[PDB]
Amino acid sequence: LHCKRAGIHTIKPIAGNQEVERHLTVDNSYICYLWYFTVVDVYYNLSQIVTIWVYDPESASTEELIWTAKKPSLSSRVLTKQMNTLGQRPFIFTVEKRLTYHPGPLTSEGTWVIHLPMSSDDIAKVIRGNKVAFQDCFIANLYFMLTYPMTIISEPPGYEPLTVPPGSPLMLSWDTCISTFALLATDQETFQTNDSFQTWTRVRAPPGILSDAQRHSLRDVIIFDQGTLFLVDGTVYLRTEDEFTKLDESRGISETGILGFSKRRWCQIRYLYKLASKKSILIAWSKTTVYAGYATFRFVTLTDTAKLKDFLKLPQTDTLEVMSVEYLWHPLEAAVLLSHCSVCTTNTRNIRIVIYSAIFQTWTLQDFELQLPKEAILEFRFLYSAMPDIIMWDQHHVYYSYKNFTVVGTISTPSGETNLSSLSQGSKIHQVLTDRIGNVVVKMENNVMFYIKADITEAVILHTWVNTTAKTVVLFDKSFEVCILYYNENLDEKYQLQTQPYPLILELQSINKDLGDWCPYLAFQHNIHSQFYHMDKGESLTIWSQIVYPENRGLYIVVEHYGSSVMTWTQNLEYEIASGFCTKTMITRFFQTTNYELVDNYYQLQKENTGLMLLQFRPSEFSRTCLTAKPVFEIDVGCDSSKYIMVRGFNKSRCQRRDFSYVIDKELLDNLKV
Amino acid sequence: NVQILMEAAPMRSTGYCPAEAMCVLNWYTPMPFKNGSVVSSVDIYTNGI
Amino acid sequence: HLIDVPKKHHASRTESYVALPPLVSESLGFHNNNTLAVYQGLVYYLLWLHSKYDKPYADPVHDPTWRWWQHKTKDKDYFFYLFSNRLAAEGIYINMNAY
Amino acid sequence: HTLCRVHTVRTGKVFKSNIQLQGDPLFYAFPNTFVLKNVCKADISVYLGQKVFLTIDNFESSLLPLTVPKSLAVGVPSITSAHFVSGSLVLFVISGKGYSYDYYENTWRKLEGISEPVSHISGDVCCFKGSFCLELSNNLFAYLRGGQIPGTNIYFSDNGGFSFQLMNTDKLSHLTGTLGGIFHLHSMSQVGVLMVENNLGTFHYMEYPLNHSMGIAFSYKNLLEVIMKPYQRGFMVLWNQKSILVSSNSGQIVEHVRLIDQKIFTDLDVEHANINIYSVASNAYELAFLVAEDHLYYGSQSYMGTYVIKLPHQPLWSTHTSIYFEDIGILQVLTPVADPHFAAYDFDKCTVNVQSSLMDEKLALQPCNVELLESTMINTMFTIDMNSKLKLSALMIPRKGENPTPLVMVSNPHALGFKANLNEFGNTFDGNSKYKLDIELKQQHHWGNSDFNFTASIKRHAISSVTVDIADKTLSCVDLKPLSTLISV
Amino acid sequence: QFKIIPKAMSTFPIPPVSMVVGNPGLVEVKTQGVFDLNENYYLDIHVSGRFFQGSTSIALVLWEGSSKCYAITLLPTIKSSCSYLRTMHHTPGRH
Amino acid sequence: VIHNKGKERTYFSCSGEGILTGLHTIKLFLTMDNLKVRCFFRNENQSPSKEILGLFTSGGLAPNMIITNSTFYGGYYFKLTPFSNRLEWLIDIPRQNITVNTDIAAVEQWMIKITMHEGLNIYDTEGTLLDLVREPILQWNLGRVLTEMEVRDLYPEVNDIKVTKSPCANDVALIGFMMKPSSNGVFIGKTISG
Amino acid sequence: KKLAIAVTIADPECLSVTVTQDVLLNRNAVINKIKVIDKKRCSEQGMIGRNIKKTSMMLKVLGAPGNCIQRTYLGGIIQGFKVVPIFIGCPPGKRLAFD
Ligand SMILES: *[C@@H]1O[C@H](CO)[C@@H](O[C@@H]2O[C@H](CO)[C@@H](O[C@@H]3O[C@H](CO[C@@H]4O[C@H](CO)[C@@H](O)[C@H](O[C@@H]5O[C@H](CO)[C@@H](O)[C@H](O)[C@@H]5O)[C@@H]4O)[C@@H](O)[C@H](O[C@@H]4O[C@H](CO)[C@@H](O)[C@H](O)[C@@H]4O[C@@H]4O[C@H](CO)[C@@H](O)[C@H](O)[C@@H]4O)[C@@H]3O)[C@H](O)[C@H]2NC(C)=O)[C@H](O)[C@H]1NC(C)=O
Ligand SMILES: *[C@@H]1O[C@H](CO)[C@@H](O[C@@H]2O[C@H](CO)[C@@H](O[C@@H]3O[C@H](CO[C@@H]4O[C@H](CO[C@@H]5O[C@H](CO)[C@@H](O)[C@H](O)[C@@H]5O)[C@@H](O)[C@H](O[C@@H]5O[C@H](CO)[C@@H](O)[C@H](O)[C@@H]5O)[C@@H]4O)[C@@H](O)[C@H](O[C@@H]4O[C@H](CO)[C@@H](O)[C@H](O)[C@@H]4O)[C@@H]3O)[C@H](O)[C@H]2NC(C)=O)[C@H](O)[C@H]1NC(C)=O
Ligand SMILES: *[C@@H]1O[C@H](CO)[C@@H](O[C@@H]2O[C@H](CO)[C@@H](O[C@@H]3O[C@H](CO)[C@@H](O)[C@H](O)[C@@H]3O)[C@H](O)[C@H]2NC(C)=O)[C@H](O)[C@H]1NC(C)=O
Ligand SMILES: *[C@@H]1O[C@H](CO)[C@@H](O[C@@H]2O[C@H](CO)[C@@H](O[C@@H]3O[C@H](CO)[C@@H](O)[C@H](O)[C@@H]3O)[C@H](O)[C@H]2NC(C)=O)[C@H](O)[C@H]1NC(C)=O
Ligand SMILES: *[C@@H]1O[C@H](CO)[C@@H](O[C@@H]2O[C@H](CO)[C@@H](O[C@@H]3O[C@H](CO)[C@@H](O)[C@H](O)[C@@H]3O)[C@H](O)[C@H]2NC(C)=O)[C@H](O)[C@H]1NC(C)=O
Ligand SMILES: *[C@@H]1O[C@H](CO)[C@@H](O[C@@H]2O[C@H](CO)[C@@H](O)[C@H](O)[C@H]2NC(C)=O)[C@H](O)[C@H]1NC(C)=O
Ligand SMILES: *[C@@H]1O[C@H](CO)[C@@H](O)[C@H](O)[C@H]1NC(C)=O
Ligand SMILES: *[C@@H]1O[C@H](CO)[C@@H](O)[C@H](O)[C@H]1NC(C)=O
Repeated sequence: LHCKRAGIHTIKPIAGNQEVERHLTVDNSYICYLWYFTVVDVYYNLSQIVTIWVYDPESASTEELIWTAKKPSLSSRVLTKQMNTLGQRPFIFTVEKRLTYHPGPLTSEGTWVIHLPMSSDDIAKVIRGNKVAFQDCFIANLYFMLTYPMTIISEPPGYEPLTVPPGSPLMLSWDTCISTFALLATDQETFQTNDSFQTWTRVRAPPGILSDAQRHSLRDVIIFDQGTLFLVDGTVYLRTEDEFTKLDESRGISETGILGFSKRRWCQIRYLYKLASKKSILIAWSKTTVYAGYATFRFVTLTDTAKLKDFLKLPQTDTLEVMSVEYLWHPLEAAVLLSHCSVCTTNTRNIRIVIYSAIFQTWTLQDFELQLPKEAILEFRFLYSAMPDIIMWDQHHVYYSYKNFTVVGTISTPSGETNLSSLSQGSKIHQVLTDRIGNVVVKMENNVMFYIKADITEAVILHTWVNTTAKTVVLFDKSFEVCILYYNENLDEKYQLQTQPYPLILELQSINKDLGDWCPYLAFQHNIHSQFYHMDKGESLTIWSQIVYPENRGLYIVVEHYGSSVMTWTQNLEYEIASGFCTKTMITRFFQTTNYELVDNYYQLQKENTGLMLLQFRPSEFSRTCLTAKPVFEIDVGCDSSKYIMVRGFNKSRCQRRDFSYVIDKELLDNLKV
Repeated sequence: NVQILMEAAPMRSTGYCPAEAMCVLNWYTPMPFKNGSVVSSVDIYTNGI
Repeated sequence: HLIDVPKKHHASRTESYVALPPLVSESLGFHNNNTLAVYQGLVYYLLWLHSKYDKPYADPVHDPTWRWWQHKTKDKDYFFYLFSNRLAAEGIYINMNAY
Repeated sequence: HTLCRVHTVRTGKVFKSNIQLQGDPLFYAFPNTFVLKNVCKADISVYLGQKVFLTIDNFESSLLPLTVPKSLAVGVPSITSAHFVSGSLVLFVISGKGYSYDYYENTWRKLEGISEPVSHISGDVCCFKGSFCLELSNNLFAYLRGGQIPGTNIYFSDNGGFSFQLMNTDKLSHLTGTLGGIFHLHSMSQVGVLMVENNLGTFHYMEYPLNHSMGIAFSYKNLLEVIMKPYQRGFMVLWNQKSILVSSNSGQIVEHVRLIDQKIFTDLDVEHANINIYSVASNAYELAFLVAEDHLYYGSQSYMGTYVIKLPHQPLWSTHTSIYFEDIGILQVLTPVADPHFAAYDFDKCTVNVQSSLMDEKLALQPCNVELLESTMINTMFTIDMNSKLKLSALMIPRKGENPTPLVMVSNPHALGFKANLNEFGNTFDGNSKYKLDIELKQQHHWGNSDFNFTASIKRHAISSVTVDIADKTLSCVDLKPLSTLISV
Repeated sequence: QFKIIPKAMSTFPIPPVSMVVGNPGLVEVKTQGVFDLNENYYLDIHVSGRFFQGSTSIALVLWEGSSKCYAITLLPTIKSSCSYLRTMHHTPGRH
Repeated sequence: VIHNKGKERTYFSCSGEGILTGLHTIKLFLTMDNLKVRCFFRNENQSPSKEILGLFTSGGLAPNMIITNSTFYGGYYFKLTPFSNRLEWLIDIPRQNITVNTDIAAVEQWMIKITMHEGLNIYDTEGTLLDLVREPILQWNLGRVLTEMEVRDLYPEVNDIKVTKSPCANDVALIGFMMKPSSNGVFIGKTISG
Repeated sequence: KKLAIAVTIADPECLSVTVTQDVLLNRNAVINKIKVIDKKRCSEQGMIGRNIKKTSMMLKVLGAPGNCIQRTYLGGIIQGFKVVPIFIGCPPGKRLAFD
C-alpha cells in the first residue's frame, strides 16, 4: 500500500467473515533517511571502532533492515557520498557526560570511522550530524548503547536440556541495562542470545547433576553478565561458563524453600558505579525469609518473618507471609508484599506493602486496603516515577496504586467488567511490560493484548494481531519498541524463533480515532537533559520548564519530591497569552543555605545535611494521546571521592627512582630512622 | 570597488522661453570615470520630496 | 525575516564618497554653465585625491580630503557670511563637508 | 460531571490501631463554616465548623479534632474568633478569654493580660523576610463586638500576644453607638473604628491624617464579619447572613456588589434576591462565596467596583462544607466526614478549576484584553528615606484588538506621591506593541500638589502599597494578576 | 521624526507618506525614510534656511489613507524670522 | 501619543459658570478675572457623584489640564483635597499664567485637553479656550440689536445665508442674511461659541 | 518534521556552517542563528586579488522555494531560498604604512 495524501485512511480487507477496519494516520515529514553503524571491539587498547553510513529504508538491501550488514549496498554508498559532498558529517555524543567524537574523511567505500573509549559508566550515546538536506530530506538522530561485549555460553556435547513444565507458558528474562542480551525458557529448550534472538545458543546442564523429572520443572530464570541463575523445583542453581554448582547453606540460602528472585529493572548504572561500595544485585524470597544477593553469588539473610511480625505490632501467632520483593526506582530501597491472615479461618487475606530503606536500614508500613482470596498469586512492578506507583496483577485482574498510594484501585475496561479473563475467553494474564514513556502492555496466554497508561485507570483492549494458538512472547528491540517473538518447534532450526515488530502507537491512534480522546496541552518542554545531578556546597541547580496549552484551561507544572528534604526551592513564573494559546514558563532553583563557621560538631552538621533526593516534573492534568516523557532525576549532596587537589609540576610516577632511607635527629619537637 | 553618490542640479534649457521664469528644465550631474574600469552602474532615485 | 545582518558596505568591502553640488544664490534656484563646471572640477579633484592616496608614508589622519580642507577651515564662518548676505563670488557656496 | 469530581483523603487506618481522643471537643460559635488560612505558611490552616481541625498539611491525611486538655477550666469551649500570629502560635478566643496554642508542640497558654470578657482579636500579618514587619505583625487588638463604647473596654498589645494592656478611653469619649470593630489599618497607617449609631454604620479614624474624620455611611442591618485582604492594599469584605459589601478604599467608601448576566450588570442585594450566603473565601485579588441553596458565586474585586458571576451548577452543599482558595484560579471545597470505627475524620475535596469553568458557551464571557503583564517589583519590599526617590518599572502587552487603560494607585496618598510615564518601545513578532511604564516615587510634601489638609505631616514614618492595575480588565483574567508591593517611608 | 504603524496590508516598496514644500527657494529640506520588521515606517526631516532672507508650509500626506481617518494631512509651518522668545540678557553678578 | 488610536467617548464635563454653551463640548472664556473652572467625571450617571471622586482621590490621582497653541504648551494641575465636602474638581488660574499682554491684536484660540494623568494619559477630553479682552471684533457694537419676534417675522423673506471666520480664531463667526428685494436692511448675527 | 532550515556548502573543507534553533509557540516564532566560520586553509599569502578563492553557501527552508511568493506593491518576490557567494583571500582595501 502506497499513498501521498496525508490524514487518516480507513483500510479494510473485505472477506467472507467480519473483519475490523483500521485507520492509519500518515503525515508529511522532512525526515527520511537513517544512520547505520557497525562496531568492532579491540581489547588491547580498550577501545571501540564504529563505522557509519547513511541508508534509505525504502531503497535498501535486505540485510541493512535486520542489522546484519558489513558492507554498504549500492544505494547506500551513492547516497552517503552524495550527502558527504553537500557537507554532512556525523559525530557521536555521549549523554551522561557531554563529550563528542568526530570522524575522519570518507574512505574508498562510503564509511565514516570513529574511535571511542570503552566506558561502562556512560553507556548511552547518540549519533548526530549537521542540518544538511539532500533533496528536501533529512537524517534522523540515532540513539543507542554500547559497553564491553558480553559473551554467551557455549555448549559441550553430551549435555541435557532444561525445560519449563509441560503446557506452561514460556518465559523470558533480559538484562536490565543493555537489552538484546536475553534468555528464553521454553518447554523443549532454553535459549540465550547476544542479539535480539537473531542468532542463539542453547543452555544445557552436565549429566548426572539433576534428575530427568527435575530438568522439566524450572520455575524461574534470571540473567546477569557473570552467569545465569535457575530456580529448579525450589532450589537455586548457578550456571556459568565453567561449572553448574548448586547453591546451598554454605552461600546463605535454604534448600527446597525458595519461591522467587528478582533483580533491578531500571538502568541506574551511574550512581551504582560512583557509589564506591558493592551493593546487592539480586533479592530472593522463600515465603518466610528474604535474602539479598551480592556479587560473586553469596549472600546473608536480610530478614525473617518474626522481625517483621514484631515491627507491625502484630498480636503474634499470626499467619504473615511474603509473596514478592521488588527494587523500586530509588537505587537503595526495596519493597515487599506482606500477606496477613487476621485470625484466619476464612479465604480472605490482607495485602500490605513494607518498604525497606538500606541507607537508614529501616522499615516503613504503607497504606493498602486490599483484600484477596487465598488462591491468588501476586506480581507487582514499579513504574518510572520518583514516587512509589505500583502496577500489580493476580492472573485475572490488574490493580493499581498511583500518586503516593492515594489513588488505589482496580484497572477496568470502559465497559467496567474489571475481569480481563471474561474479555479474553477465560485465559490468565501471562505478561506485563512497562516502559520509560509510561505505557504498559498486558498480554494473556490467549495472545490478546490490553493497554494501560500510567496514572490512567481505564484500560484499552487492542485489536487482535496474533493467532490464538501461537506460542509467543513480547520483548524489546535495541530501542524501546515492542517486538513479538514467535517460537515453534518442528522447523528447520533457522525459523524456530522469529521476531516481528508491533506498531503499538499506530494501533493506539486508530483506537483513539474510534473513541475521540485528546491531549489537553499543546506542548511541555524542559531542560532536564540528564538523570543524575551532583553538586557541592557552593553550587545551585537551575531547572527550566514550560507548558503551552489552549486558551484558558487552567494548568500548571507539578513538581513532586521524594526522599530526604535537605534543600529549598524558589520558583519564578511568567504567564503569556497569544493567538488563543496560554504559556506558563517556570524557572526553579535548588540551593542550600547553611553556615559552618564558628559552630560545634562541624562533621555532624556536615553529615546531617548530606544525601540524595528525587524530583519529578509533570503537567497538571494529562490523559492518553500524550506522548510526553515525564522527567525524573535525582540530586545528591556529598563528595564523589574522585575530586582532589594537586600542586603544579608534581606527579606520581613520571620521575623514576629507588628506595631511600635516612636518619633525622635533634630537630624534632631523639633518633628517627625513616 | 568604488561608489560615488551625487545629487543632480536643475538647469534651464536655452531656447525661446516665451514665459518669464520657467520653461523646459532638466537635471544635470557630471559623469566621473576612474582609471582601471570600463563598467559603471548608475542608480537614480528620488530625494523623498 | 532576515534580521541580525552584517552591514552591506563593510561586508562587500567598498569605499564610498559623497559629492553634493555647490549652492546658488539665484532667486529661482537654477544653475548655469559655470556652476556645473565648478561641480565637475570638484568631483575630479576628489577622485584624483582618492587615486593619489597610494603614498607609502602614513598621514596623521585618514580621509585624504583632510589634506584638502585643512588650511582653509579656520575661517569657514566668514565664507558663510559672504554668501548668506550675497557679497561673494558668483553666488556659489562651496561647502567643505559636502565632498 | 462539571465543576468538581470528588476525591477522599484518608490515611493511618491501614491496621488495627487504637487511637482515641481526650478532653472536651472544640466547636464554632456561628452557623457558618470558615477556613482560616495562614498567610505565608500557607500549608497550615484551621477549619472552624461543628468541629475544629488544625492542619499542617494542605488538609491531607486524617486529622483528629482540636481538643482542650481539661487541665485548665475553659467552661463551654466555643471559638468566637481566631488569629494567626507570627511563629508557631495561633490565637483562639474561648468563652471570653484569649488562649494561645502551639501546634508544633502541644502547648496551650492562657493569655493573662485581658480582664473583661472579649470576643474578637484583630491584627495584620506581613510576610516578607526580614525584621521590619516582624514588628508590624506584633500589634494586636482585642475587643468585644456589640458592646456599648461609653463603658466597654478595648485592649491592645505590642509584644506579639504575650500580655494585653488596657487602652485609654479618652480617645473614644465623643463616639456614640455600638462598636463593630477596631482595626490597625496599616494601608493608611491609621486606627479605624466602625460605629453603629443607627441602622446605618460608618468608619471613624484616629491618627492625624484625617483625624476626627468620617467615611460615607452604609447600612448595618444586624452584625457583620470583616475580612482584610492580606496584601495591605486596604481592600475589605464585610459579610453576614443576609448582606455582602466591598470596600475598595480603607473603609472610606463602602459600596455594594455587582452581578453579571447576559452582559448587563445589576446591583446585588442578598435579602431581595432571597438567598443566604454560607461560606466566603477571599484571595489577594479574588472573592468567592457559596450560597446554601447549592450555589457558587465567583467575583473579581478591584477598583471601580467588583464583578460577581454565577458558576455552573453542581451539588456541593452538604451541611459541613466550606470553600477556601487553594491557589490563584484554584478553589477547593472541603468536607470532613466522621468515622467512629477508628474515631477520626477523613476529608472529601473538590478542586474547582475556575479558569476552565469560566469558558462555557452559556456564560459567553469576552476573553482577556491584556496579553502580558510582568514586573520584578513583586518579589520584595522597598524603603524610602528623606530627600530620596525610587524608580519602579513594568512591562505590558495589550490584546490585538482592545485598548485597555492602565492605572497606578497608592494606598496612602497622604505620605506617598508618584509620577508615572508609559512609553512604547519596539513591538512583538506578531505586531502587538510593547508598553513600558516607569513610576517615580517620593514623598508627598516634596511634590507640591496637595493642600495642607491633605499632606498630613512629614516628621513621622508611614507605610503604603503601590498597585499597577488595569482599569477596564474584564472577567476571566484570572492568571494576569495586578502588580502590588509594599513601600515603607 | 514620525512613525507610521499599519493596521492592514501596507505598501512595502513605496513609502506611504508624500511630502510637498510650498516654497523650495528659501528652505532646504533633507528627508530620510526607512521601514521596520512589521512594516512600520520611520521617517525624519531636517529643515534649514538657504541664505539671509519669509515663510513656507511643508505638507505630509498619507495618499493611501482613507478619507474617514481623523488625521491624514500634517501641515507644519516654517518661518524664517526670530521667535518672540529670542533675546539676549546680561547677568550683572551682584544679585 | 498616537493620533488615530481611537477616541469615542467624552469622560469629562467642565464649566466655568460664566457663559453656558452646548454640553457636548467644553468651551471656556478668559476674562480679566481668574479662569475658575469646575469639572467632573462623566459616566453612565451624568450627575456629579461623591463616590467616583472619592474613588479617584484615594490613589493620588487628580486631573491635569493642558493648554496648547500653535507655538505653546502648558500644563495646570488640580490640587489634591479631601473628598469630605466637595462634589466636583475645581481649579482657578490667574490670567498672568496664560497671557500677560492685554492689548488688542490677532490672537489664536487655545486647545484644552483634560486628563486624569499626564504621561499615563487614560481619560482624554478635548475643548477650546478663547480670549475675550484681546479679540478685535468683540470690542465694537455692530448695530441695533433685534429682539425676539423681530427676527421671527424676518424668516419668510430670507433667501440665502453667508458666514465668516476671523481666520486666527474660529467660533466667532458672523452670519449674514441675503434677502428678497421686498424687504430692506443689513442683517448680521454674531456667535461666540461656534 | 514541519519547518526546517537546511544549509549547503560548496567545498565544505574550507567553511564551517552551524545552525542554532529557538522556538516560541504562543508567538509563532522560530529563530535560527546561522554562523559561518573560516577553516584556515585553502589559500596562500598574496596581494589583494591574486589569491581569491570563490565559494558559496546556499540556505533554504525545506519545501519553500517555488511555492512561497511575497506579494508587495509592484510585484511579488520568490522567497525561502538564498545563495551567498564568499571570497576567501585577503580583502581589498588594506595597506601597511610608516607610522
Ligand atoms: C500661543 O499662546 C501663548 C500663550 O502664552 C503665546 O505666548 C505669549 O506670546 C506673547 C507674544 O505676543 C508673549 O508676550 C511677549 O512678552 C515679552 C515679555 O515677556 C516677559 O517674560 C518675563 C519672564 O517670563 C515675565 O516676567 C514678563 O512679565 C510681564 O512683563 C511686562 C513687561 O514687559 C509687564 O508689563 C507685564 O505686566 C508682566 O509683568 C513678560 O511676560 C515682551 O517683551 C513681548 O513684546 C513686548 O510687547 C510690549 C507690548 O506689546 C511692548 O511694549 C514691548 O516693547 C515688547 O515689544 C517688543 O519686545 C521685543 C523683546 O521681546 C523688543 O526687542 C522689541 O523692540 C519690542 O519692544 C511680548 O509682549 C508672551 O510672553 C507669551 N507667553 C508666554 C507664557 O510665553 C503665544 O504667542 C501664542 N502663539 C500664537 C501663534 O498665537
Ligand atoms: C496462527 O498464526 C501463527 C503466526 O503466523 C502461525 O504460525 C505460522 O506457522 C506456519 C506453519 O505452521 C509458518 O509457515 C512456515 O514458514 C516458513 C518460513 O519460511 C521462510 O519464510 C520467510 C518469510 O515468511 C513469509 O514471507 C512472506 C514474504 O512476503 C511474508 O509476507 C510473510 O508475512 C511471511 O513472513 C521467507 O522470506 C523465507 O524465504 C527465504 O528466507 C531466507 C531467510 O532464511 C531469505 O534469506 C531468502 O532470501 C528467502 O526470503 C522462508 O520461506 C516456511 O518455510 C514453511 O514452509 C515450509 O518450508 C520448508 C523449508 O523451506 C519446506 O521444505 C516446506 O515444503 C514448506 O514450504 C512454513 O510455511 C509461519 O512462518 C508461522 N508464522 C510466523 C509469523 O512465523 C500459526 O500456524 C497460525 N495457526 C493456525 C492454526 O493457523
Ligand atoms: C587504539 O588501538 C587501536 C589498535 O588497532 C588503534 O587502531 C588503529 O589506529 C591506527 C591509526 O589510525 C590505524 O592505522 C591507520 O589508520 C588510518 C586512518 O586514516 C588508515 O588510513 C591506515 O590505512 C591505517 O590503518 C589502524 O588501522 C587501526 N587499527 C585497526 C585494526 O584498524 C586505535 O587508533 C587506538 N586508539 C587510540 C585512541 O589510540
Ligand atoms: C506520601 O505518603 C506517605 C505515607 O503517608 C507520607 O509519609 C508520611 O510522612 C509524614 C511526615 O513526614 C509522617 O508523619 C509523621 O508523624 C509523626 C507523628 O504521627 C511524627 O512524629 C513524624 O515526625 C512525622 O511527621 C508519616 O508518618 C508518614 N507516613 C508513613 C506511613 O510513614 C509522605 O509524606 C507522602 N509524600 C508526600 C510528598 O506527601
Ligand atoms: C589614467 O592614468 C593616467 C596616468 O596616470 C592619467 O593620465 C595622467 O593625468 C595627469 C593629470 O591629469 C597628467 O599630468 C599632467 O600632464 C599635462 C600634460 O603634460 C601637464 O601639463 C600637467 O602639468 C600634468 O603633468 C598626465 O600627463 C597623464 N598621463 C598621460 C600618460 O597622459 C589619467 O588621468 C588616468 N585616468 C583617469 C580617468 O583618471
Ligand atoms: C482643607 O483646606 C482647604 C484649604 O484650601 C479647604 O478649602 C476650602 O475651599 C472652599 C471652596 O473652595 C473655600 O470657600 C474655603 O475658604 C477653603 N478653606 C480655607 C480654609 O481656605 C478644604 O475645605 C479643607 N478641607 C477640610 C476637610 O477641612
Ligand atoms: C484633629 O483635627 C482637628 C481638625 O478637625 C485639628 O485642628 C487638630 O489639630 C487635629 N489633631 C490631631 C492630633 O491630629
Ligand atoms: C500661576 O503662577 C503662579 C506663579 O508661579 C503659581 O504660584 C500658581 O500656582 C499658578 N497657578 C496654577 C493654577 O498653577
